[PDB]
Amino acid sequence: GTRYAGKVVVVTGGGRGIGAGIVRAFVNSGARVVICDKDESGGRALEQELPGAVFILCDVTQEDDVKTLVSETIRRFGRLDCVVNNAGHHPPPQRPEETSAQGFRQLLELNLLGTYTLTKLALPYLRKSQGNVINISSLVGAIGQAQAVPYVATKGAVTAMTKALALDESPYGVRVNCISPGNIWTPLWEELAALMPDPRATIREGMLAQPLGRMGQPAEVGAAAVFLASEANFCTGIELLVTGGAELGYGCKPSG
Amino acid sequence: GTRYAGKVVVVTGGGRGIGAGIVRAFVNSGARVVICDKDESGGRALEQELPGAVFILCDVTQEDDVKTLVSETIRRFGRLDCVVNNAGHHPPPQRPEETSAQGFRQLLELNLLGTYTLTKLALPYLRKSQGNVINISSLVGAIGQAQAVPYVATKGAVTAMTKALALDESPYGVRVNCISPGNIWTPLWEELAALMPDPRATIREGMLAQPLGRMGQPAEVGAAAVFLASEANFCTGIELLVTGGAELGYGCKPSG
Amino acid sequence: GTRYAGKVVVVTGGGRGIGAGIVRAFVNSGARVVICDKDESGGRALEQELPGAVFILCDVTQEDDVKTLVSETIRRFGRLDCVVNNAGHHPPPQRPEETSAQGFRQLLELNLLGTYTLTKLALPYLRKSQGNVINISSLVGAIGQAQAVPYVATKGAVTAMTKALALDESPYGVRVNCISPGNIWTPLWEELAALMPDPRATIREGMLAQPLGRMGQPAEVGAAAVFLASEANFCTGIELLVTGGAELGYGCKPSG
Amino acid sequence: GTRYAGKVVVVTGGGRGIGAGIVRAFVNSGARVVICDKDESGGRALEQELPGAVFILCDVTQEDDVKTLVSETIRRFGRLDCVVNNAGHHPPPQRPEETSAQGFRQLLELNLLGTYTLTKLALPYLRKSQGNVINISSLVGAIGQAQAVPYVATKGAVTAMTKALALDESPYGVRVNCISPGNIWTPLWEELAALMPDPRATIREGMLAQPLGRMGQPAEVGAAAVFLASEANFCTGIELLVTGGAELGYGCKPSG
Ligand SMILES: NC(=O)c1ccc[n+]([C@@H]2O[C@H](COP(=O)([O-])OP(=O)(O)OC[C@H]3O[C@@H](n4cnc5c(N)ncnc54)[C@H](O)[C@@H]3O)[C@@H](O)[C@H]2O)c1
Ligand SMILES: NC(=O)c1ccc[n+]([C@@H]2O[C@H](COP(=O)([O-])OP(=O)(O)OC[C@H]3O[C@@H](n4cnc5c(N)ncnc54)[C@H](O)[C@@H]3O)[C@@H](O)[C@H]2O)c1
Ligand SMILES: NC(=O)c1ccc[n+]([C@@H]2O[C@H](COP(=O)([O-])OP(=O)(O)OC[C@H]3O[C@@H](n4cnc5c(N)ncnc54)[C@H](O)[C@@H]3O)[C@@H](O)[C@H]2O)c1
Ligand SMILES: NC(=O)c1ccc[n+]([C@@H]2O[C@H](COP(=O)([O-])OP(=O)(O)OC[C@H]3O[C@@H](n4cnc5c(N)ncnc54)[C@H](O)[C@@H]3O)[C@@H](O)[C@H]2O)c1
Ligand SMILES: Cc1cc(-c2cccc(C(=O)c3ccc(F)c(O)c3)n2)ccc1O
Ligand SMILES: Cc1cc(-c2cccc(C(=O)c3ccc(F)c(O)c3)n2)ccc1O
Ligand SMILES: Cc1cc(-c2cccc(C(=O)c3ccc(F)c(O)c3)n2)ccc1O
Ligand SMILES: Cc1cc(-c2cccc(C(=O)c3ccc(F)c(O)c3)n2)ccc1O
Ligand code: NA
Ligand code: NA
Ligand code: NA
Ligand code: NA
Repeated sequence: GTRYAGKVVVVTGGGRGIGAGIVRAFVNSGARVVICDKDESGGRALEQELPGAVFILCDVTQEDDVKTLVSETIRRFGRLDCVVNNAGHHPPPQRPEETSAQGFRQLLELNLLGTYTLTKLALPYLRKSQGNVINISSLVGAIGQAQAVPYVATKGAVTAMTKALALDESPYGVRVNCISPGNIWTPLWEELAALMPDPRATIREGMLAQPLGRMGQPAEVGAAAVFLASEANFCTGIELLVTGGAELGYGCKPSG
Repeated sequence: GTRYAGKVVVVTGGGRGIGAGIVRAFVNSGARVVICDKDESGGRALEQELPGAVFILCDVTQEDDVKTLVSETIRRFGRLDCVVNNAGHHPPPQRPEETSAQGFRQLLELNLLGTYTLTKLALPYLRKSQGNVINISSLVGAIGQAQAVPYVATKGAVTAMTKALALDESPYGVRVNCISPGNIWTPLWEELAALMPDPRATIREGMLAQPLGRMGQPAEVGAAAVFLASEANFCTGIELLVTGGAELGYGCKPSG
Repeated sequence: GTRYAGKVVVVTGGGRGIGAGIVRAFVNSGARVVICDKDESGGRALEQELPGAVFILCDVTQEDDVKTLVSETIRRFGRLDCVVNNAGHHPPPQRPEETSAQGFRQLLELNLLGTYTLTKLALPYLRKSQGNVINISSLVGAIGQAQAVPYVATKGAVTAMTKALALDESPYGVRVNCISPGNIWTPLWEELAALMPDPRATIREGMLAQPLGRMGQPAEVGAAAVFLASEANFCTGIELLVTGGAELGYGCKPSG
Repeated sequence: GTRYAGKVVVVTGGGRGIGAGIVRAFVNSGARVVICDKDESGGRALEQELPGAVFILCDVTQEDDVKTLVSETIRRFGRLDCVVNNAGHHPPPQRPEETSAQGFRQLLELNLLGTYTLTKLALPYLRKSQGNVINISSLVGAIGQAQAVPYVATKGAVTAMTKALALDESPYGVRVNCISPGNIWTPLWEELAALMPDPRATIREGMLAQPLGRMGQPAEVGAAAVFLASEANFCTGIELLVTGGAELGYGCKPSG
């Protein structure tokens, strides 16, 4: 591919799921990709699979891991053009009274501060390349979700942070955007469904939450990411919905 | 009541449903209310019922009716403080290929231009009173609805128009806001449900579209309207959602 | 290009400005493009310029023009995959009291019903191709604009209509999305600025309304359109903002 | 007043600014109000001033303070109907590279987790009263702000959390809403302006960010809060904008 040839991209949580779909999309567009992940299994195999992708073990909640991620990226490839903050986690459904402040803080540490930390360490290099930041948020940050108060809050923060940072970095020509996926079929979706009383039914309800009648694919998030990086030069601070239309119209969720 | 004492309010489509609930709320707040409606039956009885409400027959799609509505309001009460553009219609569910351009134009004539015309004729008097405009839009203008392309489009236009007019009239201290109700139990809802194969089931689905598990009441829209008129002095161009939370979260509406 | 090879695209108002930028983007992606415009000058030259683009004279407010546009497209190219409803107009700045209902109706005829009519005539063919609709709306439909009540209202309607139609056509795999550009430097922008007391200053204010410090280009809208057509297969009913961040943060627009 | 007579309201950060305006509004509506604040000076004087208001020293970042706030409220007044999470802080303008993860965590501790903690401890009592939660967020959570990445992120989280909790508590008839104020003239605004090179100019720019040409007042936020508590019985999960129209239209913030 030539759409993003000669560019260098870091993707966190790139070892599986949406992150791996994003990794593949950027490789297909001609970019060199650093795969960052806290687990080795998926990311290491993906490095072997994809010419132009390399794997760096890095836990985004550990600032020294992230500092080394950036320095190794520059040392090995000489520039940095795009950072995709995809690493994140959705806890199992929890009622509000079943949540804790410390569990909330830990989820904020991954979903929000890890995104914050990599972005901050990368920005000096992005400014030199007039690169861009892509945060992976969630539709539920905008519309809410049941039994997920901490998760929804972290994603509301990421989407808002994307806009604030877009304002700050616009004078330097660094664009900052986010993608808000809806139901994307990933290993995380599969794992969460398996915890449920009826996994197959939970999966069917998840497919039917979209007017398109299916869940999305990691490759479709990946294509949205490559668009924001390579072709959306007048887009900054936007929230790109990749949701199959889940937010549209009425659904199941006289005046007394 | 004293919240809006000494003020004069015009409510279109005030003879039944949401409009009548709005009429009652303003009367309860101490205002004098002109009830405008194209049908006499509901509005005339409401005038007899409510001290401080009077009924003026007026079809908002007829500019001469609307001109007389405003002039009679000033002649009889000496001022005009608030205009509530509530008159509107929801056609029966229609597939896109079952719609027509001329049916679309007629619906725009009622839901949009009738609101436009009364607002324009009222604004010279609202400027003198530092009054305000309240348009009744719909949640489906913001999130869409199935089998209602013309209706949804008219309400998208009303909500947008509310913001444009708010900008234009802010130098004169005239506020312009809208209410976007979701499912409100009114004679219109009842009539539309009766057209359906299973009316009782359509009504149950309508109640369940809200997390609160019920439809809203005209009185609840009325309270929102009295708030915008009497107490929201720093609110202009807002869309006040009165929807029971229908827009929140996933509902019924693997990656292949 | 190969991103949209073998596909057939109709672009209305394709003779200049954003429409011509969209035409060029689809030609660059390998598509055959029918340029529709009410004026011959730009579109005819563009047909001569671009192999794979042809010009069909068509006023989208004339249903017989639009019927012939679709039938000629099928007759000459054998399929139809994407319709881009770009034709539209922004009147000069007008205060609300300077507007008329009939001027409002005429603007609705172009900006809204022309989009409605082509979409309706095209949908049987889009369903056969699992094609898609792209409406060009405006950021001011979502946030309002001063001295543009009719224009803002037409664009609020287009954005809302996009969501309603997305719901209706999702069972058939036809996606329906819109692009909301902000300030894009086009012949229309230039013409409107020339009417102003100080054109150069109006143009400078227009550049500064964006955090990126410039207006957008038609080519950038074109790239967004090609993305929605060719790569956003899980996107339907979305509003893709192409605005340079104009909607972000505070600007120029103690408590007494 | 009688609008909220016999009800018991807790307002955090109630000692000055928006919180004190909210306290006064609920007292004026007939409610008994517990003023919570980490500083004694404002809240203690307000207790002496207002019959029906009492002051409880409580730092919302200290879970034992908050536990005692709730238990003392029940012990002294026998019920709890409304919690207004107003306590929060806006740091001085900081460039992204001038922020720290630990400063971010501390701001999240106040603006987000303090709101989370009081809400969680209050909900068993709100469920018994079918009471409601009102979170004070900010417009900049939705539209972003320059030099305020941590602040904007905390408010994006609060707004999103409001919707998630609304979903969770709707089965119990507990409504959860938020107010997003724009520029409100408070001691915090005054203090931040005084740090600036030109305070008077910063204040003038702040007034002009609104189409209404002024900042808002705490009393106007207070009226919005009393509406959500006492009269918005079909509103849950909404974001009530109290911004003077700052989010509307273009402002200061050719295609190259
Ligand atoms: N799957 C969906 O439906 C969905 C929807 C909306 C948003 N999202 C978001 O998309 C992102 C990816 O989700 P997914 O479904 O692909 O998840 P996933 O669990 O399948 O994969 C996430 C990857 O990130 C890695 N990761 C987790 N914590 C990490 C850390 N501390 N440091 C580095 N890597 C770490 C994991 O090891 C894994 O490889 C998340 O931010 C999630 O919130 C997912
Ligand atoms: N009912 C809902 O669930 C719902 C939801 C969202 C928005 N709305 C909007 O609320 C408004 C009122 O709806 P409703 O359900 O109360 O409807 P309704 O049919 O019960 O009452 C509407 C009233 O307006 C009058 N009216 C209609 N056309 C008129 C005209 N040309 N001139 C003057 N009066 C006219 C009718 O005679 C009637 O009295 C409409 O704008 C509607 O789109 C309704
Ligand atoms: N320029 C901007 O800043 C801007 C911003 C947001 C949205 N938009 C929208 O983008 C679209 C294009 O705007 P532009 O600035 O390129 O305008 P433009 O005036 O430069 O070009 C519009 C083209 O459409 C054609 N057209 C007009 N009426 C037509 C009709 N009845 N039938 C067929 N063709 C017709 C014109 O002849 C012209 O070739 C419009 O819908 C406009 O509202 C523009
Ligand atoms: N002023 C504005 O323009 C503005 C705009 C939007 C949102 N807001 C929000 O409104 C709220 C109030 O802002 P304000 O301008 O009135 O601020 P303020 O500084 O004038 O008053 C805030 C009050 O909260 C108290 N407080 C702070 N930390 C506390 C803690 N840990 N525990 C208990 N009380 C604590 C302070 O002592 C003070 O009395 C905040 O959440 C703020 O983010 C303000
Ligand atoms: C019944 C319920 C289900 C989930 C759930 C189940 C599987 C996967 C996910 C998930 O990872 C997800 C799904 C949609 C999103 F927009 C998103 O950001 C993440 N969630 C969560 C909460 C629930 O109350
Ligand atoms: C199955 C279906 C139902 C309706 C329907 C049925 C009864 C009443 C209404 C209605 O008057 C309404 C309902 C909600 C709104 F936000 C609104 O502005 C109006 N609508 C419409 C379309 C449908 O595809
Ligand atoms: C001072 C003022 C200016 C304009 C104006 C001037 C030049 C071009 C345009 C325009 O065509 C446009 C600009 C932005 C949009 F989002 C859009 O859909 C169209 N508008 C309009 C109104 C005004 O009160
Ligand atoms: C030049 C600049 C100014 C501020 C600033 C100055 C005074 C007060 C505030 C404030 O407390 C505030 C203002 C608006 C809000 F919507 C809000 O939630 C809080 N802010 C902040 C950042 C800046 O880059
Ligand atoms: Na490799
Ligand atoms: Na009477
Ligand atoms: Na050609
Ligand atoms: Na007292």
